[PDB]
Amino acid sequence: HGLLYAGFNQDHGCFACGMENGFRVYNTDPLKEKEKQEFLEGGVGHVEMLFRCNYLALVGGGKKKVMIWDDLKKKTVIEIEFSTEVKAVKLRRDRIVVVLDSMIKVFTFTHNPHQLHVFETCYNPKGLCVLCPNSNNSLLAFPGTHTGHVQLVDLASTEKPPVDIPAHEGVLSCIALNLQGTRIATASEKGTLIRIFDTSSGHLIQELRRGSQAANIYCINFNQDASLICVSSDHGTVHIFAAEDPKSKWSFSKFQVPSGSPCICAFGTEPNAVIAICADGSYYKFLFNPKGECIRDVYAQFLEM
Amino acid sequence: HLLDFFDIFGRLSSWCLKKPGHVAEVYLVHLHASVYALFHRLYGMYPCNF
Amino acid sequence: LIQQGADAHSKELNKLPLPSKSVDWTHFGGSPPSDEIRTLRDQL
Repeated sequence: HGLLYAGFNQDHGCFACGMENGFRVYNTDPLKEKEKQEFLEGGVGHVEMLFRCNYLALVGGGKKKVMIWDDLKKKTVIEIEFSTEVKAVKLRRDRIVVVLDSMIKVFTFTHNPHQLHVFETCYNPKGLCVLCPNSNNSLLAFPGTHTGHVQLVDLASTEKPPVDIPAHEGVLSCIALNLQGTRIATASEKGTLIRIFDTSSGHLIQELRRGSQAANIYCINFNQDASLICVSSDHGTVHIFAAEDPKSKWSFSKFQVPSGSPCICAFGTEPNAVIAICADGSYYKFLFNPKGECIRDVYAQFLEM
Repeated sequence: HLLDFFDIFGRLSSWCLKKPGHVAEVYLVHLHASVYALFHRLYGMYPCNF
Repeated sequence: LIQQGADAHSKELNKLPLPSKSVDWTHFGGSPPSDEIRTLRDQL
């Protein structure tokens, strides 16, 4: 019912939703609607936040124009348009990053933006890209031209050569970055193995296995101390893994959302909480014990709030 | 210390343009104002030398 | 033809790269990124 897109912000504390009539913004935990704005530009198919601030990046129904919206002024402040379709947008205090199906372009956050860099990628219809918003780390990471490789660039020291991480041997399905910008997670289209690398050296920090049968991977996210990750896959299934204990290869906890719809995942306010936002409009909250067993469960429809 | 003053002026005036990688633009407005004050100071005190 | 007045304009919140001009984290609440707090404390 109108839901075209959903996605977490940089601290996972909020998520934004693209609607056929506009966009919505919600607090992740506890769930609370923060804003709902009508914007009849064909419906919004991608919303990017910048933490909790007044600037949001919106992609219109034609998918060929990026619009920066100031929610305090209640108007679009910047428009960038493209001949090809925009697949994703990422934001930071001093840079606007736009992802296309074959390349990525970096612009200034000025009234009239100026294109600073362009970077080539493999065919990327999923819009895979991660950008660190921290002041001391302007890292950008994207899938390279080599199928299964991830390329990393520092947007501050752009003259430094890139890091080419040979993550997988097949097409990449998902990429995720930790809250400090030091560690990057990767997954292939087979969806059997998941790999964590150091962004500043390129080395394989941990490898994890989620199953034997092939399954498409929708979302991956770390917790604040980067000690745990959560991963989402078929029929709304989510797996929770330990990242810093190499004695563990499998997930210590697993759950499925009540409707079985696919979902994105992140960790909540409590250190033992995981939050799932589902494509049917469902909100789900999962609390676990150290053995991975559920101790509390909460479910709601966030579009009806 | 004339040439030290001059070289500091030159270095920091180049910094007003070349935008170091970890520096938000606010600081560079302050720095450009400071280097402008240094320009006035130096050119007033040492006109021919400067 | 503006050299020190530019500093006044910036502190009058008139012109800069847009988040660096007037970003405001009140829109979705919580606590600000401490990097922004540092940026203002340094500017102060």
